[PDB]
Amino acid sequence: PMSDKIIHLTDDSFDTDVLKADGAILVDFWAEWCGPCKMIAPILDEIADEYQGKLTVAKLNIDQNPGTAPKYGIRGIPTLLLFKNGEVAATKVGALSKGQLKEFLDANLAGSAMESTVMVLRNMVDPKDIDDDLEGEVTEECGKFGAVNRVIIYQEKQGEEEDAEIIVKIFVEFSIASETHKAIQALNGRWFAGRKVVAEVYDQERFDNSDLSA
Ligand SMILES: [Mg+2]
Ligand SMILES: [Mg+2]
Repeated sequence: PMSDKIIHLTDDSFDTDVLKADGAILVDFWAEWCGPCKMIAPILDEIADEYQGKLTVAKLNIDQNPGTAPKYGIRGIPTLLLFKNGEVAATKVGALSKGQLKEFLDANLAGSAMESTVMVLRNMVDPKDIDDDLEGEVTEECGKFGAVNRVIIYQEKQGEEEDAEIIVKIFVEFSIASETHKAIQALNGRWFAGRKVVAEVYDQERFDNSDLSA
């Protein structure tokens, strides 16, 4: 309609309006006396209209609602935080052009540029349980979903301390992304020997370059 599309936040409403909201929320920490906050105000109005159905813009006045911004380490204003499903997806400090704002939003609302052929299985086994048959077992089990190119049993130390925990990531590379997708949908969230497995895509370019750190 001819009405205000911005959500006007308070400290009391921040949790339900921002953290529990559906879809992406762009939060602007601002104040009435703030020059650059006024300068981006009409940009945010246009964004709220042009990104309707894809993004909600919200504003928290930090004079009238002083409790929330320090919990996010806000310093200068305006500061923009992009939230999705209760996570902070991106931050941007200070004023910016509409073109810069649209690139900041497009690059962070985008998602992935490609469905990967590589699946990673997390929380599946401990290092003590690894043996020489594990790679072959994963290969035969994941053959139910498609052609398996390669399986990597990767052990990763979780920190610099001597006693740091070691976790296992099992990488399964399929021949084409449609196979990877079937395996992920069928296995993600399933329980295996008392453990809830996470099965998800793993960045293909990283994997192709022997970067198994993600
Ligand atoms: Mg700040
Ligand atoms: Mg700052």
